[PDB]
Amino acid sequence: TRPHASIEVDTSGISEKVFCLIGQAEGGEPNTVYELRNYSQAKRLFRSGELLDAIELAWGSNPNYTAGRILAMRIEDAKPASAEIGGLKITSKIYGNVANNIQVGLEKNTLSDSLRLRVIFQDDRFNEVYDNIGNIFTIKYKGEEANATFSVEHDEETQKASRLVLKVGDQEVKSYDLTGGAYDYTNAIITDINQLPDFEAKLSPFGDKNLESSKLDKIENANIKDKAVYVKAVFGDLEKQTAYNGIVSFEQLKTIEPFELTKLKGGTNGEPPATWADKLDKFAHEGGYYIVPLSSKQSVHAEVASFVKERSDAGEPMRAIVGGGFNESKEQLFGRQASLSNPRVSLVANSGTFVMDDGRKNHVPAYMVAVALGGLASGLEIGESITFKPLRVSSLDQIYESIDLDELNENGIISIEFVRNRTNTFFRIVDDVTTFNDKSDPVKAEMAVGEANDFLVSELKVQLEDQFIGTRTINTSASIIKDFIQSYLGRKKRDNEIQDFPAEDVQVIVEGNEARISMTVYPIRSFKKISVSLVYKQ
Amino acid sequence: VHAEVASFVKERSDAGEPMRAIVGGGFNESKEQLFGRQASLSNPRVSLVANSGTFVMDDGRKNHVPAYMVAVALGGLASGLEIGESITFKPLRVSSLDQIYESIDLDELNENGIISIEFVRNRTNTFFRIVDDVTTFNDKSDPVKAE
Amino acid sequence: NEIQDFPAEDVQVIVEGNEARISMTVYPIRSFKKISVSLVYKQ
Amino acid sequence: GGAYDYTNAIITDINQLPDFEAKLSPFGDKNLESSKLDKIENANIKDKA
Amino acid sequence: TRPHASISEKVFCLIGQAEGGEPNT
Amino acid sequence: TRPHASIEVDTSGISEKVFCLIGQAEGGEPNT
Amino acid sequence: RFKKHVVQHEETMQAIAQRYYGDVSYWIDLVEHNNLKYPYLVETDEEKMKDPERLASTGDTLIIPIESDLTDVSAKEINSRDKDVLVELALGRDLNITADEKYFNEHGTSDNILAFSTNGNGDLDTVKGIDNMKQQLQARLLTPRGSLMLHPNYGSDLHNLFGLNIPEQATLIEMEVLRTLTSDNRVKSANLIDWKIQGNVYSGQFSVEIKS
Repeated sequence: TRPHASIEVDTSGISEKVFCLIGQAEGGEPNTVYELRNYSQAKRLFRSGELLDAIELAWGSNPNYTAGRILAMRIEDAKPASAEIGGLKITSKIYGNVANNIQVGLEKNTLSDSLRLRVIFQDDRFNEVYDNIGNIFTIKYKGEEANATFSVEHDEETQKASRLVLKVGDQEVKSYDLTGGAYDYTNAIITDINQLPDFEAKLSPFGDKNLESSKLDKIENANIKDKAVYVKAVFGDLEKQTAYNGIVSFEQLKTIEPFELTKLKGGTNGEPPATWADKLDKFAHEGGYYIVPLSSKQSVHAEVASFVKERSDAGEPMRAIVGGGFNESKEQLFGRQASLSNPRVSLVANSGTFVMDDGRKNHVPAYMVAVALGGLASGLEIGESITFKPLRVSSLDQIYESIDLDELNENGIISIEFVRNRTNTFFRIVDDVTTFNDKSDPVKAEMAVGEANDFLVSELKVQLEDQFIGTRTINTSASIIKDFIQSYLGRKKRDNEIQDFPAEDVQVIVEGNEARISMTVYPIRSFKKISVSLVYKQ
Repeated sequence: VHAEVASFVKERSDAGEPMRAIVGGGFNESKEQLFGRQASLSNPRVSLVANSGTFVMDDGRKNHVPAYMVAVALGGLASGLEIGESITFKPLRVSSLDQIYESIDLDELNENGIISIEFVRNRTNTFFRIVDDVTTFNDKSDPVKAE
Repeated sequence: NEIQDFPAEDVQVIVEGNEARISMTVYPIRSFKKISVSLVYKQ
Repeated sequence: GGAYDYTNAIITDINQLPDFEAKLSPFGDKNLESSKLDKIENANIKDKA
Repeated sequence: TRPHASISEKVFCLIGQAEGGEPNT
Repeated sequence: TRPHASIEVDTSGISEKVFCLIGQAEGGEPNT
Repeated sequence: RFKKHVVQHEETMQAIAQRYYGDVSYWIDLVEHNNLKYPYLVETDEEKMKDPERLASTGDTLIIPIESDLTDVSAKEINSRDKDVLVELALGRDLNITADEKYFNEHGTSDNILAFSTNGNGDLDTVKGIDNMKQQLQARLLTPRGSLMLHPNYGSDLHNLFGLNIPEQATLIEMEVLRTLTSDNRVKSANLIDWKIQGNVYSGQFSVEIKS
């Protein structure tokens, strides 16, 4: 429409990597991934429960750092609530039990010979009415023959509108095809009746209808001299009335009929699924890096762990952080670690409490502290560690203290340590050790070193690919490979992505069908032991 | 009709005129359904494409694409490239694709002469590239027909 | 300053003997007609 | 001997008598030479695989 | 084996004990 | 190793031309 | 004016006072500002059940004065009333005239736009705190500078600015927006995050530092 200015006081939010969450929550259409870029969008795609409280925690676990964009999936096969009432299939755009609260009714107005529609739903405070359903336009004939009429005939094969005809007595004054032609939008009828001498036709003032002409209903020989009768077209008007808004949709089985204000049925979240792998398959190509399942079940932890290894074999590195239960014992934890001792997995012990922004002092299980942790770890720049970073947790339901924070960490399980003051939340996380058994190798053992390796490796792969694997010519022997690789390493040292490298310790071997490469790099990783000595001259 | 195209390309080859056909198969085909096509479409100069995905068309619409049309993406690529250049590892510009097949699957599809697609992760960006310039031909020691 | 820009690479030209033909793209200058501000809060 | 020396040919051609079915293992590549199979008889089939 | 990335003229002789490698070669 | 700090009040403080002594003392393995 | 705080695990009451005032000894004044009994903070949340209003626990919110209002008995009295609603004293309460943000955003700079409305029943809709601040920026900026019938130099020059779509003009719109928004003391400052010139649509987004 016309020129104007707008100011929206946007409530959105009340950055490089991507974070993946699969869990249980009671809204959103099932078995399709979503990208969440805004908390206020998550409150509207979803509604309630762990998947949303997880996201509300992930984007707030530190006062300065925060997680990137989040990929979500719901772990339920929620049906949509629906009913067959009248001649209409009513189906709700909401999927789950919540949709059962919806109410729909219809009543016919005597003063306009049309329907009045009402839809109600409680939790969104939605309760609005649509009226004058049909009434799409009126005709009055003005010639002085005794009594004239019009007619509108269907396509009997399809129940679509076929002709509109004007009859003065027995004579067809005029007619128009409606199975497509000139008149596919109703606008051309609104000229081509008026332009004749003996007839005039005019629209209702309540909005621009201008429907597709094939949607009229079958009528024959309706008087329009004594009255300015409506053309009806009651079903197809519902789309113009309500399609773009609200919670409900309508579909036809048959004649539309009034009915009392009635509830829907069949909104069902269903049984929880016995396995998560079939839905976990969908994250395979959405571009994630860090993934957390929102459940303590051991089968889910084994499936996700095997899934991450399968992705890592296929050119996509990934890492899983997992928690377990409500305040687990050492025996349980080392039982979970021993069954799951592969790399690219990390296990978290504690179960905390968080001040959720509703004012809701939420006591929160271990697999949700894993979200708070994974969120922070995902948001930081590549090559930093969670090592000695603080977390904004309120209090802990915990056993483990300083001597246990040898035992657990030494066996490759992460835990949060209580420091009595000044460090922002009194709580910092001791290490970034993984679930792998052998700690001697730092790439396997310590998360941050792996997280720097995985993206550095991908870049070496991608840059070697188009320079050489493209096979542009064999006439480029191994001496040139040393030139390209030393140039490549020289950039990484300059860009701080590696600490340093020796240039004259590179060996290349080639046989025309295959080239072999050897190189050394000196890595960059967080300090962890500081031994500062004192001496004096007395 | 694929067999007819294969017969046509063979007939033009006997006429002395070089031609090559690139062909796709259904939606959500399994390895074995594609092996059935591969065996029934045996001769060289015919190139079988695997997966069915989506492309962002002129409209800005999320158009669903069968393998019959995904074949066009490689055809438009091989005709654009310089003569003698390999189609291998060039980008493919695909929005979403039924592409669960893994690295070991790529070796099985490639060895059997079926063109496949791969997901690859850069530093932060991602892209999809085509993993080998192989044909539907059998012999591994005859690159004039196998590539 | 009568056109906002032109992607010079878009210009495509063909000649057919005693006639020729061109296609091009230009980004026109206009007045503003909708001003939209989004206003966001902190701390 | 001949075209059926590799079990892949039989994995294809059982699905050229489409009242029957054959389907591949998910657990990695196999490509077994069919002469290495072992002698078996009369396993009871319709529902079963 | 589809294409991929995976990540002095005076010769000197020796003969002795070792816990590995096939002998007589 | 656990990620931690450590501190010492050291005691091991109390030119090029190397200097040699030989004599008696109630300690050390002999001849070396 | 004041600052919020959130109580942490086994948080020492004296640590709060030290952490925000340097000396320990002002904790006597802080606990009087927050109407606490002797158990100033407690680990167990079941203990709060007995005297909820006069007993705080982990994750509860406390009010921290600034140093100048520390010993003022009147501030202590008022700060004992507005507990976790004190924002309302700075930003204020006013009548709602944004009856539908779906309406005026599609008509923009004109006469005959906004109107009083009613939330609930009988009580006229009063819009408060941050939601007052939303209105008092929005209703200000939509008004042209000369407009209002007392205290002129209200409003903004925004309606003048529909010139040619070229980059300089876009920065001129940024400048008038910045100028208009920093004109009220309730906001410390403003700055532009991003802008987007479509063929005839200006889009841009701005930060503002509301106080508290």
